[PDB]
Order: sequence, then C-alpha cells, then structure tokens
Amino acid sequence: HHQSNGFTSLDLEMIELENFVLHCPLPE
Amino acid sequence: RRTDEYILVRQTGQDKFAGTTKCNLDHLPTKAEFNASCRLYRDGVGNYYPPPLAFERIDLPEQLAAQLLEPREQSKQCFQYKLEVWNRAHAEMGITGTDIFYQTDKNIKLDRNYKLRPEDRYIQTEKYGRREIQKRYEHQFQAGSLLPDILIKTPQNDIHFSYRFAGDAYANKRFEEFERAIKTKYGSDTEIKLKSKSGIMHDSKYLESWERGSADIRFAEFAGENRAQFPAATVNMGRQPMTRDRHVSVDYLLQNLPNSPWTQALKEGKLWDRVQVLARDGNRYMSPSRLEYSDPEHFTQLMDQVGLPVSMGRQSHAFDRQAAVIVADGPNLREVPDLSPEKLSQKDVLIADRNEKGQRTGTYTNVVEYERLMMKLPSDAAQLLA
Ligand SMILES: [N+]
Ligand SMILES: [N+]
Ligand SMILES: [N+]
Repeated sequence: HHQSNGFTSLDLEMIELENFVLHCPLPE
Repeated sequence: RRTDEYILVRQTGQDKFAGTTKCNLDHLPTKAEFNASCRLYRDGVGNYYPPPLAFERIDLPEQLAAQLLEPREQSKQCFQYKLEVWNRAHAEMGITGTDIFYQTDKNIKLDRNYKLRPEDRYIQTEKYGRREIQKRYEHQFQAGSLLPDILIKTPQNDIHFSYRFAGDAYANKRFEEFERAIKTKYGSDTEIKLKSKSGIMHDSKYLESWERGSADIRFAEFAGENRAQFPAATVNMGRQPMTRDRHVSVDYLLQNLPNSPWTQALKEGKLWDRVQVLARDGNRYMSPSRLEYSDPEHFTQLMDQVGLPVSMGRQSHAFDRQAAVIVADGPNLREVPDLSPEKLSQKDVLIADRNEKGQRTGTYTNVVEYERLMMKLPSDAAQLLA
C-alpha cells in the first residue's frame, strides 16, 4: 500500500476531508 | 508565491537541527544541498510536508481516476500523473534537488498485518526518549522521519526547533500556555507546528480547527502525558444526484478555506437550508430560524462566534429526506453506512427526531438525551444502530 502507508490513519482522514471540501460542487 | 512555501532542514548535532525558510536563504542551494536536506513544503493551511508525503498528497483528478481500469498500470499512471505536478511545482519554486525519498529500508521486514514490528517503529533520541514513526525509509533524514516534535516559525520566518521530555519545563502544563509564552517571546504572528508520527508538521491552529484540544493532546503525548464538543454549526455538502448527507463544520470551512465557494456563499447568507446550528444545551441540532426563534440570545452568540450572518434565521421554505442517524467524526457528521467497520449511549450519535404523531421534526438530538429522558429511538434509527 506504498502510496498511503507512510501516513497515519488520522493524517489520511485529514487529507480525505481537505480533498472532499476542495472539490465539492455547489448545489444547483 | 509565499516567501515561506518551503523550509530547508539540516542536521547539526546529536538530536540537533537547523532550518532556513526559503526567503532567508543567503545563497542559491545546489541540487546536492536540496537533496541532502529535509525539504518541508507548506500546504494550503500552513502544515509542512516532507517529500515522500508531499508527493503522495498530490491527489488524482476524479476523471482520471475513473478512466483507469487496469491495475498496476494503475500505479504507473498515478505516479506519472503526480511526477508531472511535482516536477512543475519544483521548477516554479526554484528547487533543483527533487528526490522524493519514498524508498523503503530493505533490511526491515514487515509483520503479517503488513506493518512495522513494534521493535522497528521507534527512533531513539540521546536525551529525549523514543519517538514512534509510521514507516522506515532508506533515507531517514530526508524523508522527514527524524525531526523534532515542535517547529516554531517566527514573524521573521526564523525557525526554532524543540523536543519535549518527561518532566520538562512544561510538564503537566497545557499547550495553550506554551503557545502564549511563544507568542510573548516572538510575536503574536508566530506559527507553531507539531509533528505527526508520519513526519508531517501540522500547524497548531489547523489541529484545533479539526478537534478542539488536539494541539494539546499532541503536545502532551511528546512528553508521555495523557489528559482528558459537537461543532457549533454544520453545512450539508452531500445530498447531490440524491447522494448521502455529509455535514461539515462551518468553523473548519471558514477558517481553513476562506475563499471556498461554499465559504463565500455562507458568508453572504446563502445555503441556509443546508445549515444546522447547535442548541445551548449542546445536544441538539436545528435550523437557524428555529434557533433564532426558540433561543434568540444563544442564536446571536453562536452566529457571531461561528462567522455566519444573522439573516439566515429569518429564512424558511414551504423532514423526511434527512438521514435517520448522523455520527460525529472529526469536524464533520456522517451517515452510519459511510463509516468504516473499525470506526463503528455513544455521545457521538445523533438521532433524527420525530414528534408525538411519528413525524420528522427536522432536528437531530444526541442518543444520551434519549436515554436520560427514557425516550425510545424511532425504528429507522434503531435498525441502523443494530
Ligand atoms: N494518500
Ligand atoms: N511514503
Ligand atoms: N506513503
């Protein structure tokens, strides 16, 4: 899993939310 | 370009380090100097990533991900995609030593869970105790797997580094006290980073926006210490297509992405039909108009503290769609089927309320209140929590 295994479980949840929130489209 | 978009770290001693911020460098470092340093890259909130992590933090576009099925060429193409972002970013920053340092230490064998054995997951300092790490890199210093606990970056962009130890000048003292003595010494615009087991140096305010008291938890832990809350307002960023609900703390959003189109719409009073605000008692979410109505004083305080305009509380349409249970998990609330099996009277669990007729009121109330008032859960809620 070499792309993610240098990260802490918490660092990955932080990143997941940052990415979610950076790319989330406004409603219609 | 930010003047502090990277920091170059060097070893100068047993457990001793020095950093220089990009704007303070007295010379143009050679590719060797770049490749021999621990290079720290500033992200969008002022966290600093060492190279193997900065590289993997490049995310793949939605479209590219979808178009890609394969596999292993999967890894190849992801790498080639991130390699071009990485290369182009290094060119713009003026960095000529662009090694990633993702290479693992091949003398080290993993346990069956494909993780480090407990005997392989510590670095020993001479004077300061051991520190746990996530991964064993062939180039440990350059990979970021050898830095101190604390990085202070003054308003002049000067770097000071620090280690905690059991019984140091701050033993059983709170992060906020350290913080106040730092800004007294250096200026109130001083940044403090606290190291993650991965090597990431997270900004202290980023950590607090994620969970209040996180900065302090991380600070204590460096010294071997241990010490003992719904978000104030939330916005639904899910319900799409219609997709699952996903409520993100407003404070998180406004602090950390002040130019997001969500943030900017919220600041103007839009998207109020996706906003939930916490009751004075801490146990219930409701619309902003409901809270304005039912407790005008708390409404005005909550909305000023969180940075929302009070106009949201005079809005209303002409609630059955919403998830039956939401669960707090960081600065966001998630539907139960969105949580991983390991994540799941929990005080993290909120129930979509129903009135005496059996109908959804639109509010969510903590399970602990259901127990205290001896109120039975609605059956939709009850089966999700089975
Ligand atoms: N990742
Ligand atoms: N890594
Ligand atoms: N990684």
